[PDB]
This record gives sequence, C-alpha cells and structure tokens, in this order.
Amino acid sequence: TYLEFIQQNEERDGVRFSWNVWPSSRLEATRMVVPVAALFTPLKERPDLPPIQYEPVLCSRTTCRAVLNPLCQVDYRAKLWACNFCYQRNQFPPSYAGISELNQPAELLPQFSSIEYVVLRGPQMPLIFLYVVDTCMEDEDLQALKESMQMSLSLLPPTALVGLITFGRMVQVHELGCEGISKSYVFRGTKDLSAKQLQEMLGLSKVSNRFLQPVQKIDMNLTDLLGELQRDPWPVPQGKRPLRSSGVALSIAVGLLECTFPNTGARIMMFIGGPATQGPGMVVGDELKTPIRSWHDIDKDNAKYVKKGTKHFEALANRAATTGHVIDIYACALDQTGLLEMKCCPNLTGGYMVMGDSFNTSLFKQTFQRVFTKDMHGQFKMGFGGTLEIKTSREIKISGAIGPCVSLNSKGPCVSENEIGTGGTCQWKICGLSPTTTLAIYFEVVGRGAIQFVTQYQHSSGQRRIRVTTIARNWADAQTQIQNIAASFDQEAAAILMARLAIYRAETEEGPDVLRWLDRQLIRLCQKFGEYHKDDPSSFRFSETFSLYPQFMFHLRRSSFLQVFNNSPDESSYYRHHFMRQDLTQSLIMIQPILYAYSFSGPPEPVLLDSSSILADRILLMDTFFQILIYHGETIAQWRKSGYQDMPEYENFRHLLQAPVDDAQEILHSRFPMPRYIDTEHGGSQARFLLSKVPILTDDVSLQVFMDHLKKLAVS
Amino acid sequence: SPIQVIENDRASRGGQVYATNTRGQIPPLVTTDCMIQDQGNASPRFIRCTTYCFPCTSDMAKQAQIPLAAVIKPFATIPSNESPLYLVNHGESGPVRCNRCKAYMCPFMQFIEGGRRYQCGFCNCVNDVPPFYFQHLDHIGRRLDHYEKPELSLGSYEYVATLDYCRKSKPPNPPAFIFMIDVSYSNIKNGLVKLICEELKTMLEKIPKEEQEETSAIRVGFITYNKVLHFFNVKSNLAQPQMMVVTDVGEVFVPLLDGFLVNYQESQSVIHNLLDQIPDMFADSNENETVFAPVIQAGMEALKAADCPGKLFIFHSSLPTAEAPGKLKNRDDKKLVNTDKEKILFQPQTNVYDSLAKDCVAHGCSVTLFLFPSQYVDVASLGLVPQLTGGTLYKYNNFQMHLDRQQFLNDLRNDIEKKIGFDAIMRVRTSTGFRATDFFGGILMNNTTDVEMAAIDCDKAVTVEFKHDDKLSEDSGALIQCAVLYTTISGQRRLRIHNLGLNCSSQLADLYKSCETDALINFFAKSAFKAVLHQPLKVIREILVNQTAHMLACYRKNCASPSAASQLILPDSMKVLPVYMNCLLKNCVLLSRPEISTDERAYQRQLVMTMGVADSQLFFYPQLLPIHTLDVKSTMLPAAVRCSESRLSEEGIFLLANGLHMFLWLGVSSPPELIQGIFNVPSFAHINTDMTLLPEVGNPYSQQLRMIMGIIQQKRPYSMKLTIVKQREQPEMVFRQFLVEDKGGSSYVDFLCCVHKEICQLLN
Ligand SMILES: [Zn+2]
Ligand SMILES: [Zn+2]
Repeated sequence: TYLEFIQQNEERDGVRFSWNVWPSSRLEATRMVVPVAALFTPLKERPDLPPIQYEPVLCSRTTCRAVLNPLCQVDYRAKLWACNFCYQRNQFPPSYAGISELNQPAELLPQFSSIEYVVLRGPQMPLIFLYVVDTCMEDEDLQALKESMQMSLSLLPPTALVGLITFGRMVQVHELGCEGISKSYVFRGTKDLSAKQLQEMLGLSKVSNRFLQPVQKIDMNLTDLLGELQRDPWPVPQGKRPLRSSGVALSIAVGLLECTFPNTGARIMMFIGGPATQGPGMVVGDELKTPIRSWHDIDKDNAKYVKKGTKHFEALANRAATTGHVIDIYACALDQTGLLEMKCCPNLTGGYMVMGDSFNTSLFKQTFQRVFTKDMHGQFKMGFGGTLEIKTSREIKISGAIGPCVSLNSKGPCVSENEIGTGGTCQWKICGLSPTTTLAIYFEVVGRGAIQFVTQYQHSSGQRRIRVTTIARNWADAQTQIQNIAASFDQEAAAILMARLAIYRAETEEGPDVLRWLDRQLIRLCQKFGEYHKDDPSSFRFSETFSLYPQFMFHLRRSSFLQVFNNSPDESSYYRHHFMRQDLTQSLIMIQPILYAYSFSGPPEPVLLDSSSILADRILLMDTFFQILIYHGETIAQWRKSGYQDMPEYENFRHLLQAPVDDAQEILHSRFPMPRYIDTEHGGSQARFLLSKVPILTDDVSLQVFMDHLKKLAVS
Repeated sequence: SPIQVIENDRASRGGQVYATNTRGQIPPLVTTDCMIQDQGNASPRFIRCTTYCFPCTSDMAKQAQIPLAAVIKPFATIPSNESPLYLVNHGESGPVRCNRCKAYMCPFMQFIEGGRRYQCGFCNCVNDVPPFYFQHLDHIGRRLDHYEKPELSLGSYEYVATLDYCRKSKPPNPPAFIFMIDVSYSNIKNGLVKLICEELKTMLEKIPKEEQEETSAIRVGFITYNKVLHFFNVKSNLAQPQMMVVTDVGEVFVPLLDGFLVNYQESQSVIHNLLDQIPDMFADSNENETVFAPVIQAGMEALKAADCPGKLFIFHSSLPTAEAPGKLKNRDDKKLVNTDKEKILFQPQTNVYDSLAKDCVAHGCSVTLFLFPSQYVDVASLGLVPQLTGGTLYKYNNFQMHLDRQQFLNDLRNDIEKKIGFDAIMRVRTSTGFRATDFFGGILMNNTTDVEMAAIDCDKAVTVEFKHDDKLSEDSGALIQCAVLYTTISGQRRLRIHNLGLNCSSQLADLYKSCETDALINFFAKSAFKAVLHQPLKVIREILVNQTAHMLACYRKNCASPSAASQLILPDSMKVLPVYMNCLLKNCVLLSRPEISTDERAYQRQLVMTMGVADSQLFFYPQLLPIHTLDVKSTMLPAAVRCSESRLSEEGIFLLANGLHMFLWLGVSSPPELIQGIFNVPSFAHINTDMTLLPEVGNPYSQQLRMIMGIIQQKRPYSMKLTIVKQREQPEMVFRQFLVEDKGGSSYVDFLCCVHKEICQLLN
C-alpha cells in the first residue's frame, strides 16, 4: 500500500512529500501542477533512536560534503564508499577499521535512515533566558505574571544564565547579585540604541556578566526581585493609553545579548500587556480617541503607525537572527498589542507567539509552562542555533523554503534559479526549534533521486548535535507511468504545501488574486487527474487518492487564513504564525476542523463539517486547532436545562455529557497553544463560532456548488 | 595710613547709636561697630553708598567723575540687639503701589488732601489711596497710624505678596536640597567621599526651619556621578535604597519621581542606610574621567519635575574630561599681558554653561559647588553656573585630610544653615532724576531692569550703578527703593523693601564731603573685575588710575583752597582712597603671569563679585595684629597696624587675615616663651609649618591667641585656611602677597605724586 508508505516514511524520516514518485523530465514536472515539495520535521520525536556519539563521515569533495548514508555503495574489502550524490570515492577514517558486510556501521543501515550525531565541537555553552517584562498593567495581571515568571525560573537548569529587563515609560536593565541594595540602569523609552552603544554604556568588554548570572547563584535574589516588582508608577491621564515603550525595550534586549553572548543559544522572552504607544515601533497614538488599527483601517491607508512600526521590528528580527538568538512574544490584553508589526520577530527566529486575554487566566499560565516541557531524562525540548543544510541529486535543485527560517544565501549546485519564498540558498538558519517545528521545502527538476537533510543545533543540555535524515524516491518516465506517479500523490501533504504557498503570497504584494490562483491550480489538477468525458459534469470522477483535495481547497479558501476581514490584524498574524509551523496532522485540523458527534445511538463518530451533521439529539465537538467548541442539540439542551442529570435514574444521560467533556480535557493538556474553550448549545450567543466554520471561481458558496463550478470548468 | 582713619572714626562713632532720621545722613565706617536704630532710612548694614549726596546736573557728574553707586546687602544679618524687620500685609489687594513708577508704599509718600490721596516722591504722581488703607490724618501731613504701621515710618520691612506675583499665579512649593557627589578615584583616595556621607547624617538634622512650623518643609534628594549619573530612590517605605543609573549623558533625564526629594524626617532610616553604603559602593572604583554640566542639568530637571525651587550642593574633584556636553580641555595658554584676548582665559570654554545657567535661574535652581582641585581645573568655566545662579564656590587647593578637614566641614555646616530665599528677583526703583543702569553681583539679567537671583543668602550683596537722568532737585534730593521678591523656605511668596533717601547738591564741595572710601573701592573692584571679560588688563588699569586722579584733581582744581604746587590736598573722606586704590591694582586678578595660577585668578575674581562692603574692605586691606606685645588678662581688642613688612620685628609675632586666609607669622628671634605656650614645642626651629592644624595646649596665650582668632572669624562667612609661616626663606613669599602697601605696581608716595601730576594737568 502507498498509505502505509507515507505513514512509515513520516515516522521514520520526518518527511511528507507531495509526490513520492518523481518525473525525470523538467517539462512534465511543470505540468504536474503541484510542485515536488515536502513538509520536513528535522527533530521529529524518535524515542527509538539513540545518539551515536561519533563525528559523521562526509564526502571528501568540497562542494558536496554529504553525510554517510545507506544510499552509498560500499566496497568493504577495499574499505571505500561512493557518495551517491556526486559519485566521488572516499575512504574510511582509521576508527572505522573493522567495518564488514555483517558488522557495518549504523549510518549505513536502511532503518537508521535519519540519525543523530553527537558533535565534538568543544564549547558546552549554558542556556540564556532574558526576561523583558511590561509593567503597564493592573496589579492582578502583574501579580500573576510575577507568579508565572518565578515558576519558569524554578525549572531552568542550574548552569543557565538569566537576565531581567523591565520597561514602562522608560527601560530598565537590572543588575543581578546586588547586595544590600538593588541598582538598575535606565534608558529613555524614546531613543533607539545600537549594540556597540549599549556595550559601552553598560561598561562591558567585547565578545558571566553583571546582568546575566547563573540560576544556582541568583535564585534567592531574583525570586525576591520578581516578588517586589510593582507596576509602572507613571500615572496615565484620562482618555490616554499608558506610555509603553515596547519597541525600545526589545531593541535593548537584542543589543544586550548581541555584545555579551553572540553566536549561541538564547531566548529573548518579552511579555507585553498592551500596544506600543512610544516609538520606535509605535503601534497606536497615546490618546484613547484614536482606536487600534483595523483590517479596514489598514486597507484604507488610515494606519499611520503600521509601516514605520513593522519596519522597526523587522530590523530587530534580522539582528537577533544573525546573532543566533530567539525572540518570544507573550501578548495578553483586551485589545491588540501590535502582533502584526512584531510578527517578524518570532517568525524568523523560531520563537513562540502567545496571544490571550490576560496573564491571570488559566489559559496563559498553562500555555507558558508548556514551553518548559522536559524530556524524560529531565532536559528541555528546545533546540537552538539550527543550521539546515540540504543536498540533492544533480537532476534536482531547491527552489526555496517557507516557515520559521532565515536564508544564509549559500549558493551552490542545489540552488535553483527560480526561487520560491525563502530561496536563493541551500542553507537556512532556524534559531529556535522544537520536535514540532516543520519546514516546507520546494524542489524542481531539469535509478532514483536522493535528498539529504543536515541539521546542526544546540541541545538544551548544552550538547552540540547534528541530525541527518536521508531519503530517496524512485524516478519515473511520465510518458509511460502516469499511473505510477498519481499513485504517489499525497493529497494531505499537497493540500498543506499548497496552502503554505497561498498564505506566503498573502503576506506578499499580492491581493485577492490568491483566490483566483488557488482555484486555477485546482482546476488544472482536476483537468489532468480526473476521468471524464469532456462537457459531461456527472462523468467527472475523482480517484480516491484525489477525492479529499477539492474539499481541502474549499475549506482553505474560506478559512480565516485567506479571509482576514472577519478577525483582527493581531489575530490573523497569530493564526498564520502557527500554520507555517505545524506538521501535517495539525495543519489539516487548522484548515478543515475535526467534528465529533455524541449520541445515545452509537459511540462517538466524526461527521462532515456541514449543517447536515447538526442534529437536535446529538452533541457536537468541533476542533479547529485554535478553539474547542462543544455544541448541544436542541433536544439535549432541553434535557440539560431540566435537570435529568442529577437524577440517579439517568446514569446513562449524565455520562453522555461527560464523554465530550472528558475528551475535551484531554486536548487541553497535550496541545501546546491551549485552545479557547466554548460551552454553547442550540441558540447560544457563542453558536456563531460553529455556524461560521461549517473573475474568481466562486463567491461564498456551499461545498456542493463549489464542486459544480469546478466540474463544469474542468470540462472546458 | 588707613589705621589712623579707622581708629579716628571708631573713637568718635563707636559705641554710639546711629539713627537714620536725617535725609542725606552719612553713616559710620564698616569697621566701626555701633548700635543702629531704624528711623526713616534703611540701615547701612543693608545698603551703603559711594556718595550720600548726588550731584544735581549730569554735567557736574562728568566734572567730578565720582561714581554714583550703592552696595545692597538685602538680607544682611541684623544683630540680636537691633530691632528686627516687620512683616506687612495689605490683604487681598496686595501691597499698595504707585500707578506710574510702580513703587511700593514707603515713608517717602506724603499724604495730602486729608489723606485721601498721596503723591509719590519718585515720580510725584498722585494715587487715590485705597479706602481700606485710607481715613487717617495728622495735624501736619502725618498719618495718624503713621507710627504704628512700619511701612510708613521704617525703611526696612517686608510685604506679603499676593498670588499675582507668583509663578503661574499659584502658591509656590517649598524648596529642596539636592546633594550631588563626585565619586571618581580622586575623591575616593583622599578620603573625601565617606567624609561627606558620615558628616551629612549629622547636618541633615540642622536644615533650616521656621519658628511657626515644627519641621523643615525642605525635601532632600541624592545623586552620585563619575562620567555616569547615579540616582537614588529613598522613599519613606523602603527598607533598602534603590539605585537608577543613567548613561544617556548628553540628553540627560531624571528617571525618578517620588523616590526622590523626601522629607528627611520621614525617610530618616532609609537615607542613613544609603549614607553608609555609598562609601563602600565606589571603593574599588578606578574611574578618573568625570562629567560636570550633565550633573547640573540633571539637578535642574529634578527641581522642574517636582515644580519647586532648590539648591544644588555639588562636590567635585578635578577637571571634567569625559566626552559629554560641557567637556573641558586644558585651555591654559600664554595669553595675558597686552594679549587683547586674555579675556578668554576668564570665560567659559563652551557656550553652553551660559545657557545652562539661564535654564537654572528660570526654574529657580541654584548650585553651590565645593571644588577640591589638585591640578588645573578651569575655575572660569566650572564656577560660571554657581556664580550666575547666586550660589557660592568653595575651592580647596590640594586637599589633604589631616589639614583642611576642619576647614571644609565648617564651610559645609555654614552653607546649609544659611538663611536662604529662592526664585528671587530684585528691582531698584529711583526718583525722577536718575535710574539704575548697571549691576554687579552673583546674578543674571535679561531685562535691563530686573535682577534675577535663583537663591540669595545673608552674605551675598549686589552693587548697583546709577547714571544721571534729566536733573535732580535740591529740595527733594534723590530717593532709592530696592525690592526683592522671593520665596521662603516654607514656600511663601514674600517681598523685602529697602528705602534710602539722599540729598542733592549744586556745590562740588558737598560731593567730596559725603564719600565713603570703603564703598568706592567695592564698586571699583567689581567694575574692573567685570570689564576683565571684555577689555585688556592694561586698558582697565588705565581707567582706574585716571578716574582716581581725575577725582582728586577736581577737588583740588575746582574748590580747594589755594595750596602749593608740591602738595596734594585730599579731603577727610578720601584720605585713604589712593592707598586702597593702589592695593586693588596690586591684587593678582589684574596682574601678570609669573607665580599666579589662572584658577586662583578666576577664583579671586568670583569671590569679590559677591562681596558686601564690609568684606571688600578686609580682602583688599588685610588686618595685621601683633601678638607678642599683647598683654594677657587685657581687653581683647588689639589695635591693628599698617600693612607692610616695615612694622614687623624678627622678635615679633603677628596675625594677618583678609577673610579667606589667616597667617600666623613668626620672626627669627621670636621669644621661645610664647612658642612654648602656643606651639607646645621648646624653640622656634621645632615648629613644623606643614602641621598647620589648630593647637589647643596652653593656658595664658594659646587661649588668648585662640580667642582673638575667634572674634576675627565671627563676622566672616568663609572659614579661613590657617597658614603658619616662619621668617627667613620660608613659604612667606605667599605671605608677602597680602602686605599690600609693599611694592612686591608703583608705591604710595609715587601714586600720590602721580595723582598730583595730573592734578596740575587739569589746569585750575
Ligand atoms: Zn559527495
Ligand atoms: Zn510714582
């Protein structure tokens, strides 16, 4: 089976290609209509895998430098190996003396296609966590944020270095380890600074300091300082927003780590409580008369702070990315905080972007401590300073990448002229990655081909490691094996990989032409892979390998990702942030939410996202990745409002309500961005959240009529 | 000699009461201690004049070339036995003023038409008196309550100022004391930093408060600096002071409100917790470069945040060299004699110190700098802000702990407890016939008319110059009214008025009869010292000599009884005008390069500018007391002797003091008896000049010499640096610089014959 092939190659190598059988000619690949692409998860969890602990063996040719992998032919008696990418002959290091046909090294065995090596690089650097805390909030939210920050401080390893920057009307850089006194350097919340300027102003040499000190050393002092942290003393007049200098403080946090510990893993964790009202990076005017930018205000050229504001945080992002540090944003407020401007910081570094209502919520407190999830051994599940190197066969060139990465502009033979998204390179830098981080790599064409993925990072224990995943897929003569290629079509992967592109274009200079293009490719796909007599719409039939694809496009073009005029700019930047990050399983849930049905007649069963699944005697459980919604039918709502549940006769009914709630509590612990929960029913005010999730090709239209304008156009 | 005059006036006027009832009366000399009673005109302790009888025609003023000036010490310390000033309140209407010249109500306004209306002496305009103040008459132009109300019979009193006098028409806030300390290596090593902190705890208790209140309303803030400013949070509720360090020097800002300027009694335990740590805090500091102007810029902005005046107590070590606004280079350069641009050596290097001074005065900010130089420091630049602001500059050359410790702590106790006002403006109004045209003192001005003083104490003094306008009247004379609007240490707007009348005369004889030589020198000294910043020194010195000669030539030529062509005829008032004038011309400020540091030149130039007449008389003609002759168990005052090396014996011991230094001179044949009863060591060769600290051992003489040293220091604001000197080949080369009647410029008999050769040039 090919469904078995996709699931086994995903759990093993952490990859999912749009096509698992590739055309050998450049022309027919162009007409394939879905470029040869793949979701790649570099650090996909592999409990089974054991780190090797020895340096990898690389091909001696300079421009290749590929890692020893099972695809290389080996002459054991001659003690040589031929690199399957450039056909170069290479010898084995002297430690590989006893290699044999029956006692071969691990990296040559097919099962260990993807493996991790332990690098003997030499510097075991400690981790670095810098807190940048907003003080322009109420005592309730601050007292809880103080409670949460001490909780994270208790989990950090003893050797890690911590720092604290508090900002209000002015920015403060506290000196830890102050004895019998507390001193803090202060800066204007209106002037930007460079890394060299702050290096000289704080009194520091080039390349433990007084601001970043070990956890085992300053735990008493810091947990006392976080407890004594009160809010911004500067009062706020009427009709005015507090003078909050978010952009200035983040710039100092970037420059501080830029001149003390550059080129090493670190996390800049900035917690904000509202929008930036004092530039640079200004989001909105200080007066409360001027409202926050709206997707309408920003489309009528009525947001005089967006262009200059996003530009500021865009420069801070490339500064932190090049230096090798991670910028996290934990924004909790009752209105927008500037995530549309500040999106670039946790999007280029592999940082997190957490949006919520306030810090005193069980929503945030839970989400924040999931960031510090340890493995079984007791080490964090974070990875820093990632360098992703991809090599391909000479018949294959890389277009580009989409996702949390920064180009290194490493030109080479595996770099295609026509680049897509983050392209013009075969090397990318991912500052912060997790086992969930997933990139989209797009390829091109000009016996089986090969692609090797090399990833070097710093493990949270400090150890330096390299992850290599090598995969190979069979070539094909499309003039003879169209059936062999269409059998390798990954409709799930191709749906996300195409959605990945359509959203990146929405960031891009392009307008609503994405809708016009997303349908043109769907028409092109159905035209080529559909069995039909032309001009007969009913004659059109899908192959099962392609059945769900037109349904995936329907829910994509109608989703919140492309129709942003129903959410706020900070919300749209939040949804798109997590979609470019998740693997396949979660990305599908995002586009097409899951739905469950609970009834007396039968166990829980998934059902279609149409109104035909909404019944009076059935409880529904919707699962868009961002929120959980339990919906009670009209008949069950009446039985619920009467009080049958307490009555010991209806033991069956009290359990019928508990079945979806228990399964809802499950998903409120595993999912890293804990979703918003909704307990609504037939006729509730929050029932709008379910009914909304249930020339151009078509306007807003049901699924069936979307298939008809697809059929009659595919046959013309 | 000057001594023969001082004692001749002490004998005729000492121990007697001088009542200022006469219009153009001539008060005693400053040296002459006498009880004063305020009838009519103001006391000479407040205001003395060059001449108490002005010429009536401007052409006559050009003839005698006698300067018409006055030296006002508006807040002089009234003695305990002299009646204090009375506070006057005229209700909501505010103090009664003339509607033309805006002169305040004073005894010079005669009531007429039944007291219904009054005519101002200054302009003669008539104002219908407000009814509430009206309804009082006397048989002959005397308010019935004329005697009861002080604004009608006294010449010195105070008014209550309404809201339309205050800033923004709102009642002012009490001032604040901001103590700012240099903490570079220079002051850590010589042990000055912990000294300031330890002794501050004691004298923070003694911050001035009024009798009507129970605790001083002056709040207190704290800052340390070394090229980087250190603010301190000392709110009442903190068990541990917070530090906020500012490095954005250049665009300096105050990062704190409410952690600053707290009532000392409220945050007592918190401040003392800070004063114990600051010495330990910067002990291992190796920083040597420091800032200066950003420290004043910071203390000024802190006073603007709390919206209140204040006084900055700055303690500084050496030259500020760190890259910042106000950075001073070493600009000492061969540029003084006939340089025609020597005036640059007495001016601030950058142009910002004037602008920083303007910003301070506008917001009522004063700075008193305590300078501890060990090298060149550029007093001309550092002291410009603490001088334009009405503060003081305390300079201690090459500070050493075992010596100048007592001298500095005595000056710090003094400048804290000074009866000081804040955000003050002075306005000298005159009658129809003249007006104030020039001003001298620690002050700043924008309007020709108004003098602005950020802070003024009992020791400051302003010298005002008058120029003729139209013609004076012999019947009315010439009237002066000085008004000083300010803010009290309890935060209350208050006026102080000084009224002084003088008589005009159409006769040149009455002009010279009514001259005070002590006051003439005070104006001439300041006059030259201000023109130093504009004209070459040899030019100014020619102006001084020619004007002195032209004065003594017009007395001789115009009305002097016919005398011989070899004699110099000078009146009784100007007996010693040539001697004093020759001493001012020998002060280092107007002299050449060799052996005189420019910083000492800039230091002495600033000191005189703020001098009261009493002081100006001592700094220029020091007091020389012989000690050996003094007989024990005798009246304490020993008569002064003329200031020359001639009146000295090898055997003899003398005391010299000009108000800033005090020298204990010892002859080579000094009797070992007195040396044992004072210095505790047997012989003359057993004294160590370098150990010039206060010696206490002794019973007849060491208590007698220490008694006469105390009475000399009494009326003097600066505590004098004692300097013990032996006779032959010792550091007495500095001691001879104060024996001003010695050559060292021309001599006395030469300057007299110099005055006479131009006495005959003005043929008559
Ligand atoms: Zn190779
Ligand atoms: Zn008048």
